[PDB]
Amino acid sequence: GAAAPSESIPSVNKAWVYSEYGKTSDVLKFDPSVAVPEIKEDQVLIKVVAASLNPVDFKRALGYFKDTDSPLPTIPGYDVAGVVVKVGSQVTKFKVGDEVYGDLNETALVNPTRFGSLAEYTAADERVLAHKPKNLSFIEAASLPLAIETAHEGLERAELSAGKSVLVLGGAGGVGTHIIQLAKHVFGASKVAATASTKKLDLLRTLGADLAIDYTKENFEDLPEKFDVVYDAVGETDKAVKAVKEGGKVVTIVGPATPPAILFVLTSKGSVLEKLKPYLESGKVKPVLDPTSPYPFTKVVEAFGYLESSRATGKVVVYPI
Ligand SMILES: NC(=O)C1=CN([C@@H]2O[C@H](COP(=O)(O)OP(=O)(O)OC[C@H]3O[C@@H](n4cnc5c(N)ncnc54)[C@H](OP(=O)(O)O)[C@@H]3O)[C@@H](O)[C@H]2O)C=CC1
Ligand SMILES: CC1=C(O)C(=O)[C@@H](C)O1
Repeated sequence: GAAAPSESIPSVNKAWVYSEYGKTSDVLKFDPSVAVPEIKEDQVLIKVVAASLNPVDFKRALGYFKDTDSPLPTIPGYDVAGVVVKVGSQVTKFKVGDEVYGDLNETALVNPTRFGSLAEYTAADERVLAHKPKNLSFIEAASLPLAIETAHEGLERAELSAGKSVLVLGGAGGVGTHIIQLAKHVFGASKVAATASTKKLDLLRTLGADLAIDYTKENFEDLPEKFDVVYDAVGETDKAVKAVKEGGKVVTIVGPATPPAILFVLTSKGSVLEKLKPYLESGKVKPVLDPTSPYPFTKVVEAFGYLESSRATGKVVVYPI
């Protein structure tokens, strides 16, 4: 991992950019010559191979977090997988040539970077990155960080531990697919129940749900069964609180949270990915890609349009970048 030659790293590159808040179909444009970010001393520069989309990307571009956002214009994309090309002077965990992945923004809603992952190169804090598992493709790795870390953090906040039951609202999306897998295979849940629509129930069962509930045919909150943990990934805490055992815990990632449910926003940490590495290498926890993935870098508007439909099954990934 000797430094790259300095003239080998470009100062401009191709990226997707918006200059004003709005719908992605209106405001997201391709720019052939956007500055490559300069790295801070605790950052690395990554040659991007693949990036995932997350709902936060479009919600941020609508302006919903403007009061604590970074200045426009913005190059979107939180999730990245790629190869290190430059390391800052305080970096110790990575060298040039390492294959890495992570969610760029430590605090999703507070000062996310101006220079996201929908670009040929991006700058990332050492602390948000992990080494890419050798058995995962760059597409598979890029799909993981924001979603898997949100799933993990929510289950820790709900104090899930061996033998307990959990109900997942929204089992078939980017986050929910990892809630199911982590609950069963990492947290040792005795019973995992999850909601989705009719055609998605077999997927939930394949990922580790013992009980797949069709929300289009029945109301989970009216079941007599109550759970030690309820993890809402849809935004229906009013109902979620009716499905929890006395003394159990309800967490949500879509507010506002009706007490006793709590809302949190994840903290992005490479250490969480490193903790999960053995499950990813063994295949006990798998990436889940939407069948439309990958989208070429020319088709980022379309990729957002599909994510914005609320129907994605697992992750929407952009490759090759
Ligand atoms: N607070 C935080 O830290 C975070 C918050 N979020 C938020 O969490 C939410 C989920 O994110 P993510 O998983 O990436 O989103 P996705 O867009 O990937 O979720 C799509 C899935 O949602 C399912 N879904 C939609 N409505 C329902 C419903 N009523 N019941 C059950 N399933 C439903 C769909 O299944 P079907 O077609 O069967 O309806 C589809 O498979 C988003 O609002 C996002 O902004 C995400 C990450 C972190
Ligand atoms: C990551 C993230 C989202 O997707 C949200 O909507 C806010 C609550 O934070």
